[PDB]
Amino acid sequence: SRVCQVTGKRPVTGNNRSHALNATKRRFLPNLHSHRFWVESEKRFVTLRVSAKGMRVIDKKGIDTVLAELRARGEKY
Amino acid sequence: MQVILLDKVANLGSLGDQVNVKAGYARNFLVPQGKAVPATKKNIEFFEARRAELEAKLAEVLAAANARAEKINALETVTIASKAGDEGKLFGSIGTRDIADAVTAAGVEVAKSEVRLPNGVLRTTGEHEVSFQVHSEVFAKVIVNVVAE
Amino acid sequence: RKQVSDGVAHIHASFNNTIVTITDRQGNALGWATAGGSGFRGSRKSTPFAAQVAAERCADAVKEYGIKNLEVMVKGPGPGRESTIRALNAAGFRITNITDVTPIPHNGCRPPKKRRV
Amino acid sequence: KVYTIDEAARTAKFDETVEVHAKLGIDPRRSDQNVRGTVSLPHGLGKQVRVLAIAKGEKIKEAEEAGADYVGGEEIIQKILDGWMDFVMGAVGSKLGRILGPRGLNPKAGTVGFNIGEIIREIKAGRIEFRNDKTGAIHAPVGKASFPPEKLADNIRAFIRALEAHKPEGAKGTFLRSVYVTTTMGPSVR
Amino acid sequence: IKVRENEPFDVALRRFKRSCEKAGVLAEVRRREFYEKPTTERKRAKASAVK
RNA sequence: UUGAGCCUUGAUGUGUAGGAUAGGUGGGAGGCUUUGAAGUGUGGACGCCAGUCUGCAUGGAGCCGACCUUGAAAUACCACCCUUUAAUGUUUGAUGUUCUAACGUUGACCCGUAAUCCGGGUUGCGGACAGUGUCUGGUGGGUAGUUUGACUGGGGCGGUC
RNA sequence: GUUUAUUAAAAACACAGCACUGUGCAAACACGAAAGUGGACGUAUACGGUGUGACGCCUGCCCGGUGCCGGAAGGUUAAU
Ligand SMILES: [Mg+2]
Ligand SMILES: [Mg+2]
Ligand SMILES: [Mg+2]
Ligand SMILES: [Mg+2]
Ligand SMILES: [Mg+2]
Ligand SMILES: [Mg+2]
Ligand SMILES: [Mg+2]
Ligand SMILES: [Mg+2]
Repeated sequence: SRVCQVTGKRPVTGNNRSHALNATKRRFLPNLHSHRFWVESEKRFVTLRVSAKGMRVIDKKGIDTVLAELRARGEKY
Repeated sequence: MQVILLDKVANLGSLGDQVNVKAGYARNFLVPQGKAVPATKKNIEFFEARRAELEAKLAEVLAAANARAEKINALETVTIASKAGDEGKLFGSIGTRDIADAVTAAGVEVAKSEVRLPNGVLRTTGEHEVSFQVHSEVFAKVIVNVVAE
Repeated sequence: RKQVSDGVAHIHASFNNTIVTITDRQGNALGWATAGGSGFRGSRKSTPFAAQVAAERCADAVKEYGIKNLEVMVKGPGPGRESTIRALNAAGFRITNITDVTPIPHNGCRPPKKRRV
Repeated sequence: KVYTIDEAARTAKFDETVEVHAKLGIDPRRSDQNVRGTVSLPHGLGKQVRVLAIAKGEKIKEAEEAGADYVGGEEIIQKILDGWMDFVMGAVGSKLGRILGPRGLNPKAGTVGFNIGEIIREIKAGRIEFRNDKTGAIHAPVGKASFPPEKLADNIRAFIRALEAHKPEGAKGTFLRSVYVTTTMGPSVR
Repeated sequence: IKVRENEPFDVALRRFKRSCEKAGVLAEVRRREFYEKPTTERKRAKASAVK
């Protein structure tokens, strides 16, 4: 399902809001994308369905720390 | 990002600078093929320890691979016991492991392949000269005197 | 821009008009002028004169490469066929060789029909 | 430089041939290009004028002493009216217009001094300094400045001539001060 | 067709073109197809060219 | 590389009385050119082929002024430039050129595996495009929610408020 | 041939035939937030949509409006 493995981001519900202020149930979807990440410490490519923000989370924390987290909450990669 | 480099790296890098690169380039190419790394600050000082050490320290140690020759001109004369044929012309002859082994064997300790006797290298008696090598730019002259005993 | 000296004068001489273009040996267009584009329209431009005045116009335009000698290929019937080269000899040009290149079918395409005037 | 390289006037004869041509804005909406009554300039400059004013058969004995040379007459209004190569300047206000002897036919001369008591009273200086520069075609400014007898001493005209910015219109950016002439050209900013 | 005229002269010298092309096969092909009517033409070209 | 800004370097003007193809005002009674010219002779060239400029050159030494006319007088010289055009840049894209490593592969192959899924790997083909997320202009009876007045010798029409 | 099972069987629907138009295949199109699947284990002599309706003899003029197709220099114009 459209869930970022780094951040938990997922679809949210809201309204489109016309000029005349008509609300209509709508969705916001996270900017998802599956990305191969070279894990040096694992001589392997781990590919993650991540949100763009996710990627930035990975760039800052470093993929080892992030995978460390998935491992910590038994999110299987 | 910022990211600090590893190898030389083309139109931007250096060998250990703190450039700034588009993340698309950092992930996907550079860091994976370890040519650079996240400037995680933790790191940028991992590099400050690496800005004092090898450089400031081991180049006044090549100021010792250099001041070995401050003792190349303060003696400036070894003699070789090599005689003379029919007119003061060496009955012997002295090369590099003769001018490095008859250099080492005193207070003048040189590495045997650090003695340039361009050939003369050698074919007569008396005083000669040689080019003594310890550094790439700083060598030093002496005077050699094949003594006919 | 550039220079060439050795060249060719190309003239398209039809009945309604005659168009002149100077080009190097390798037919690569150096300058041009038309009997119609120098004034005269109608019976006006269908004249050996209008052609003469064109050949002229066309020189001051390709002397833009200090041309010196040029072969001369002549195509079509109608006036200014030859009158347009007389203008050229004088204009100030050596004039090597002269060929007629009016194309001739070995009887193929049916030509237009009428002209019940 | 930051101000104006007045020393950027270093083979004619004299270089008072340098000109106050500071820029101004377009006419977007409504805006004009005007010069007041003889723009003086905190600087005498050293100009002995020939000021042609329309005074009377009275002020020929002190209204000729006020930074000038002569003053036209009342007999010489239309009596000196019979030649083209025969015939700043001004006229005294209140109730006096001159288009019956100053309107016909393409010149520029309107400001002098409106006096009904003194021909050159105690304190009235400012006339014999500089001329007038109004709207020409695309803008205004055109005039003259300093000379080859000053350094940044004619830069009293720098903060007192390019400081002559009058209300802009609505869609412009009227600032760009430059001068020079008779040899080359240049300047700085504004 | 071709005149590669050489040195001393200025005149055209191309009387050649009044020996073949131009108004020859050109005035010819320019217009009405013909078909069987040249036969009527050339049938007068011999009645003439007899004398 | 090329469309728009903006900043310097150089262009140029056939209203009428005339020495003659006067752009508007302004400094302005002399600068200039041997820091090697007028004009003959061509070069690139703008174009209403009416004539202008110049890097170059044969060249070899003075032209000018209110001079009287013209609503406005100097190719005497210079400008801040408008008519409109042209040559480096600055940077912005944008259009374009390749690369491969993100990403697509509903080509081929290997293994998990006796598997037309899926995963990993190899290879080829594409490639920073495509595609998707957020934002945004357009279109949108395909769907949806509704509106579509009252008087009235019934109602509607007409008329009226 | 079909059809209003239960007041209409017909001139209505379908039909072979014809035309227009979309579609280069991961087709267009359609059921699906999606994966996936029909189209098709097909590939322009194929597949979809629309209208006309064996066949014979034919199918004239109009592009102003509305719809569509192409076009782009200018004008107008969104987030930014
Ligand atoms: Mg509805
Ligand atoms: Mg409701
Ligand atoms: Mg009612
Ligand atoms: Mg029934
Ligand atoms: Mg029945
Ligand atoms: Mg079909
Ligand atoms: Mg029907
Ligand atoms: Mg029809």
